[PDB]
Amino acid sequence: GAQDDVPPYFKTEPVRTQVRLEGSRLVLTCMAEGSWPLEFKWLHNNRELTRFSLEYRYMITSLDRTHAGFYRCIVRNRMGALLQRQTEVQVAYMGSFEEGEKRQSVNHGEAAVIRAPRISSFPRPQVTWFRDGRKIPPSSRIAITLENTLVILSTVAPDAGRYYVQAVNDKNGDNKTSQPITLAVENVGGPADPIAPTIIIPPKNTSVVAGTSEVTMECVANARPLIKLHIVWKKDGAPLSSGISDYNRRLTIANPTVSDAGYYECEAMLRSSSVAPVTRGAYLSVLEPPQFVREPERHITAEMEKVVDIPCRAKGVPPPSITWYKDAALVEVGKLTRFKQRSDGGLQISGLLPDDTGMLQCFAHNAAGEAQTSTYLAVTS
Ligand SMILES: *[C@@H]1O[C@H](CO[C@@H]2O[C@@H](C)[C@@H](O)[C@@H](O)[C@@H]2O)[C@@H](O[C@@H]2O[C@H](CO)[C@@H](O)[C@H](O)[C@H]2NC(C)=O)[C@H](O)[C@H]1NC(C)=O
Ligand SMILES: *[C@@H]1O[C@H](CO)[C@@H](O)[C@H](O)[C@H]1NC(C)=O
Repeated sequence: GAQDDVPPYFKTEPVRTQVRLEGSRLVLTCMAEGSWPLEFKWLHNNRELTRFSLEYRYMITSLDRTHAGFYRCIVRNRMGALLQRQTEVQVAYMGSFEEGEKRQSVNHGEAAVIRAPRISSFPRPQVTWFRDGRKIPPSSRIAITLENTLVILSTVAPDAGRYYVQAVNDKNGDNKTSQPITLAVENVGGPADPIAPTIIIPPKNTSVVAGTSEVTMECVANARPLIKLHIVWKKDGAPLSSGISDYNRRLTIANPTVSDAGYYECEAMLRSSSVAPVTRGAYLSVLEPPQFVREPERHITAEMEKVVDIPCRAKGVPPPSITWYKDAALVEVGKLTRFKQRSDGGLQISGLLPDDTGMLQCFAHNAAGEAQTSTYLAVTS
């Protein structure tokens, strides 16, 4: 036949996540190819936003937090339709510190744990601790946790005054200062007797998606005298001699994969001492986004009234769920329908009608991501 019948496809897929500034102009794109004319239609959180249009771009003139969320387009032409992989638009912003001043106490020789003041913001801001206008960096006796929690180890009388933070939003440059947390050190000035080692900030069960550059476990401990305090990290019972930083309070695993998943434990102990060591540990879980193992031929031809199977096999951690679309419409695979979904993921269509012709598209989804693959089904006479 004289006319072109190249079905729609995506030249490129959109980013999974993108942070954009409040009030900026946002231009989402459907980078689709296929025989002309191609029409485009947009979804926001799976609710229709626009009607089919020749325009492949969706433009938001000024972006606010209401317009955040998931976007995906549907593209069609004479052949059929495809559903795009969605992108999450995240609107950067920052408010102001609203909690107000706080008062906190700690006993001599114990550690003061001061959570950082909460501020509404995206992304999470860069937090710096201050006291008396001077920055408070990590040291032998001062820890700062992955959550910007200040931990003052083996507190003494001078460790008392007003502590506050500075928050900087690296996307919009905003710079705000919190209300102080006032710290009191009590029962000051006894004999500086030794205090047995305790773990104040224990390892957290941690998840990370493969492809992430780094994952960190954290363990903050207290003892008196601090100079004798020693932190040892263990994987599978054997001490780790690499990847440790930040006064032994951190363990870094570079480019983690499932091989690095398992139980990591932290042991706090005192050198030249008879005191018992204390151990706390957690599980590192590594997720893998869906990857196709088998994708269908881009074209499948089957005879009318016959049966056809369309393969779709994907791997992932956790094992991904599989969803079928016919021209961007969810396929209903309930009984009393000609459509059955295989255990290996494949879609089986029986009693083929000529209307079954068109794009069949398969999504593999899990918490770590989504992948899509498709084929043109032609039902011949
Ligand atoms: C941290 O999580 C574990 C369980 O996590 C799962 O099991 C691991 C073996 C590993 O497969 C991880 O990737 C999993 O996500 C919690 O362990 C449970 O602890 C309770 C008692 O507290 C016990 O009765 C259950 O049997 C445990 N469950 C399992 C599956 O082992 C552990 O408590 C978590 N630690 C936290 C939240 O601090
Ligand atoms: C935030 O503002 C204060 C006051 O102008 C300034 O001293 C500080 O350096 C700023 N922080 C950053 C990260 O720019």
